[PDB]
Amino acid sequence: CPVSSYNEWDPLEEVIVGRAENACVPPFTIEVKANTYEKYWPFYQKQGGHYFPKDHLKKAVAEIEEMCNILKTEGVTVRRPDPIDWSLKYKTPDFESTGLYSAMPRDILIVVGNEIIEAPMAWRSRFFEYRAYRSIIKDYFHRGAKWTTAPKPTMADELYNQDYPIHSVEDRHKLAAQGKFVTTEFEPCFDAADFIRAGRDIFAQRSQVTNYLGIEWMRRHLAPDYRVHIISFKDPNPMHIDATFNIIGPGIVLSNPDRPCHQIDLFKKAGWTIITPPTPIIPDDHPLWMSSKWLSMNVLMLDEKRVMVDANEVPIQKMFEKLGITTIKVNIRNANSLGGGFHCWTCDVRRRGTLQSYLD
Amino acid sequence: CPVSSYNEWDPLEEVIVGRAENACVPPFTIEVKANTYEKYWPFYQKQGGHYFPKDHLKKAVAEIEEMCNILKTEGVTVRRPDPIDWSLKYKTPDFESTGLYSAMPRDILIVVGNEIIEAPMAWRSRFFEYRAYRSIIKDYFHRGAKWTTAPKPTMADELYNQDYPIHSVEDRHKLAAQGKFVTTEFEPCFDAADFIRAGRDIFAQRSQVTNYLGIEWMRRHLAPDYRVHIISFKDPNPMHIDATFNIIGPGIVLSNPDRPCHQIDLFKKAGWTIITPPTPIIPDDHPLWMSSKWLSMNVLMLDEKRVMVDANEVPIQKMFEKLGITTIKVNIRNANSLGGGFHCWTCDVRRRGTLQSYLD
Ligand SMILES: NCCC[C@H](N)C(=O)O
Ligand SMILES: NCCC[C@H](N)C(=O)O
Repeated sequence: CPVSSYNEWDPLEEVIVGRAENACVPPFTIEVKANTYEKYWPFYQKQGGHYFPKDHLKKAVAEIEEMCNILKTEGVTVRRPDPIDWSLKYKTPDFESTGLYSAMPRDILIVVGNEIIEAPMAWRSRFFEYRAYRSIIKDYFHRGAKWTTAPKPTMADELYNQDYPIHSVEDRHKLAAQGKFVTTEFEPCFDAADFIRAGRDIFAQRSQVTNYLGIEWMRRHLAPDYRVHIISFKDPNPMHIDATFNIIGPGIVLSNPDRPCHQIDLFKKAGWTIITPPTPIIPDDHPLWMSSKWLSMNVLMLDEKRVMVDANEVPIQKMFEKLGITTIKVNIRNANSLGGGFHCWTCDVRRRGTLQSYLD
Repeated sequence: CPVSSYNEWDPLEEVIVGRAENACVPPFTIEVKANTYEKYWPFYQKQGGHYFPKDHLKKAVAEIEEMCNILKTEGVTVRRPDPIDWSLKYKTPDFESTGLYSAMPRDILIVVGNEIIEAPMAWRSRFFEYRAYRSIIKDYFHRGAKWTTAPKPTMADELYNQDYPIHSVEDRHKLAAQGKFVTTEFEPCFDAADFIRAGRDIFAQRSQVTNYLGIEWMRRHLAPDYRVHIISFKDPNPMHIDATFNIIGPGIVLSNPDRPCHQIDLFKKAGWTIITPPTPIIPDDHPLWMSSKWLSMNVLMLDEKRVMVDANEVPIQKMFEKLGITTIKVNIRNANSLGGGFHCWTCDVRRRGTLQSYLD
């Protein structure tokens, strides 16, 4: 029973850590543009289809190897996806594209109990991302784990709102209020990272890459054992929930101050502790091609009292320290450029613990 | 609850009927050759990648339209997959290929209860076959049905036994005895048609296209409600179980005389009636590019006492008649060339009845 994880904090025993090797800038299509800050449009317009700066990828490779060494020191078993050239151009009857990377296991795999679920994805450059993880998954399957792949979309034009006000407009907030984004409700789609686990309750967010059909598929597939709840936040470009509402312990959650939750009272009434982390201190001159500066709260909990946190983000380190949580500081400044922090770069396969309810 | 079918005989209410339109001869790769009679090798060697003879496809289209008219007359609701050009060449990071058709819903979709399952397939030319059925499936999903897609294989060389004694050898029987075929155990794969339902018990056959990993995935995915049993027969080229062991009623099964079951005693001890149909009378000059002459026993039961059977196969018609089963004769002689009879050309979506056990 190699696979067994019901939440984000029980004592970690096995984890899959991503790879930065051969990452490629995704073609600048509608869904990618919806996620990109105006500042990087030229980079994407010129680099689409080529490898991310190799000098930079080399630094990220180094940081993640060290992170892996630390995990092993901390008693965690580490597995890595297979190396793959993401520049290969593929063609389905609906579209053609080059790949992205297998840097973020959290984006595609989610473990609910003894079951590993491969998300369908919503980006065309991530259609074949599951190929890097099949060697690991088949091993767990041979060893008794359940394996599920949610329905893979066609990703035909109908899935994308071709006339989304990407170009800048902020009334994206308005559509966002209407539960309307760059992805339509044409067919199910989602990134596993829009779901965050708390035992019998999983919280999901309708985002640029996760539609209501995708959430309904998960809800229906996991009921009656698990309840999937939908929550929303003040965010004009949501993609993944772990740099917005990161659950760090039974009844403790880190809530991004810039992205308040519309349903925060559900949690206050449950007697949950909502901690708002201090601001990130990452330099504005450092490239973050795929995300915001909020990767600082994208921590990974080794256990309730041990958190893997960025070495450079001292303010948040002190925050955990005043709470009695031992900080294990690792530097992943360059890996951050690919789009994620510790929680994004990993997928907890096995955590010592049982299925419980924390919402009462 | 549009979807609800636990077996092959309860009163039929809704069915998906395949399309012959734009069917293409599949590229002559190892797995295709393993299924092709020496007699048609030249046809495949010359026609690979092109449409099957259009004059012939036109006759099949006619026969299936009539079959659909009859089903509507018999009170059955008919749904059809979307028309698609199967000649489009696609490319995954593992291989490149042209498609086949969406003529056989039974090959790719199987209904277990309120859940529709899309098989992964094992042939490269059938990788994207699910695209023709997504419009129908999403409708059922919106209407409350469960939807599952088994893990889609990579279909890389490792899945095929490159040195299979296809060329003719018959010791295929020997490997067949060893549970060894053209598909390895590299990753899960299967055609839904290798499974045949009897309520709480589903029987599966390890075949050229269905491996043990594929069967184990199904067994594990459906337990504990359903028990998936593996059975074998004397067959040097198994692909699909419905022209070998077609279950026609609670405890009644048609067993192909040329393909005896190694576990027939399991059924005799259960008090099941094993009927061996008389030989097919289809002319040897008629082309059957994808199967044997045994399509005659590939009947579809409208209910326990009503069977849709081929108009030309009088011997088997008399057989059902002596058993008190009303024969609804339809001619599908040209549709047979594509590879299947009534059971292959349909997928029972809803049958009036409940989940029961028939093995005691
Ligand atoms: N993998 C998590 C990324 C979180 C979010 N897209 C952000 O920019 O904060
Ligand atoms: N779709 C059922 C085909 C059955 C088998 N391959 C045969 O040739 O009899």
